[PDB]
Amino acid sequence: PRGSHMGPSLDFALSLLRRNVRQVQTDQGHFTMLGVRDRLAVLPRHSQPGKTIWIEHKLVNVLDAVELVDEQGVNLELTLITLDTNEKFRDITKFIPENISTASDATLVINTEHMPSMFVPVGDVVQYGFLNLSGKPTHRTMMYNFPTKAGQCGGVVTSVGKIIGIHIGGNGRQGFCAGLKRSYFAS
Repeated sequence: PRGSHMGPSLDFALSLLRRNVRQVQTDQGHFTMLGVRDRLAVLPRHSQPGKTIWIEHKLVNVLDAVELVDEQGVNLELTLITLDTNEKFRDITKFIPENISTASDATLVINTEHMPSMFVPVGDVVQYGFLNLSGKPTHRTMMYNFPTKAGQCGGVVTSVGKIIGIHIGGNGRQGFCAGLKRSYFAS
């Protein structure tokens, strides 16, 4: 979908890439990191950041690490890091939806040393989970068509101006991401 209707979405993604999406490496391997605001960034949990991670080849100290849980105490599989540099990240929290959102023409932004500035269109992003009695989804990962093979863990799922989730895995036919909501970063 290189077509005109994709204009604004692609723009937002290109922008987000530049200002906020960074290449990273931990003892665990190469990951795609998203900076949220100030010294805040998110990684996939299974990247298990140490006291020091590599950011675009500059080595940086990690002052605070905190795995995240939704309001129900479930594990979201996202680690939220606090970095030791003067540089501040453009705050993009304003593009994270009020509450977890599906999408119709989403694209996945991947940015690791081994796979730089890669945009992958993933089409429909869906919610796949259970229903707490009466309704409303508890236990929730988003998922989309993604026939590849584990990695690149870290991706950013974007639609039209919305930061929608963080890619945290796949199964060779589908990919799953931790749905994001503004609340998770209120501090």
